[PDB]
Amino acid sequence: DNKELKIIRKDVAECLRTLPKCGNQPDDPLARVDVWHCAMAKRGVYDNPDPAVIKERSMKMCTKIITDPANVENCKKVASRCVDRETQGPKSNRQKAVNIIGCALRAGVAETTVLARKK
Amino acid sequence: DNKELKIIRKDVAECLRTLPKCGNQPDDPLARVDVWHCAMAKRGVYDNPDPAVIKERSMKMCTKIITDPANVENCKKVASRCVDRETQGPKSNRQKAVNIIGCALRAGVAETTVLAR
Ligand SMILES: CCCCCCC
Ligand SMILES: CCCCCCC
Repeated sequence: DNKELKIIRKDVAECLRTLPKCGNQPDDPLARVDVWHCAMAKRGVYDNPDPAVIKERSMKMCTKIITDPANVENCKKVASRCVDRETQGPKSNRQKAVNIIGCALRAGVAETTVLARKK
Repeated sequence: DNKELKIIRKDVAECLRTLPKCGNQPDDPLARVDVWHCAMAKRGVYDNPDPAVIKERSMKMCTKIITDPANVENCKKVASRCVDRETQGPKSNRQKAVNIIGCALRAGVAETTVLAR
């Protein structure tokens, strides 16, 4: 929705600012795992560590930051897959969240978002 | 090929080791821009900053780390687009290289590689 994209953009900009500058990072914030995770964290996607809930909320987010229905479904399919894989094991909840984001970024979901197709 | 892939895997592992541990990074090295850039740098892809040369070498790399012909072509199309866009402007050559990698990662190319899978 046009209300939530305004909000997410403001959150990306703020994450860009507060996140530590570290070596070898792309200038494009939407190419950065730490920015996406930071942004999604603020939208509450990871406020509850239950994998089923993270999955619900991620799929909801796909609808939203993407308009094309085909790409919306691809995002949902990928969110499900990434949550299933990356919430297994003994890593911390915060690191699992970061890994989920990395999995989605690697899969190409970021490219299909309105944030990327309106820079 | 299998020989090139053996070499790249060894380069990824070594980049994983030598690269600074920075906050909020995925455990998956193939999800990391700094690892990919580090790996591709070692294969000489950015050994000459001429955009035309970076493009030729990137497209060549697509054929080595991807087997599906359809995905090979997509990688090539994306490499071309990223080099064209991210080598413009006054940023340093090294940073332009990193930005190229970030552009390809964002586009999904990493997912289609044999290393990933
Ligand atoms: C999969 C739900 C949003 C992911 C953000 C793309 C990096
Ligand atoms: C410059 C080489 C393109 C392949 C990078 C994959 C992320």
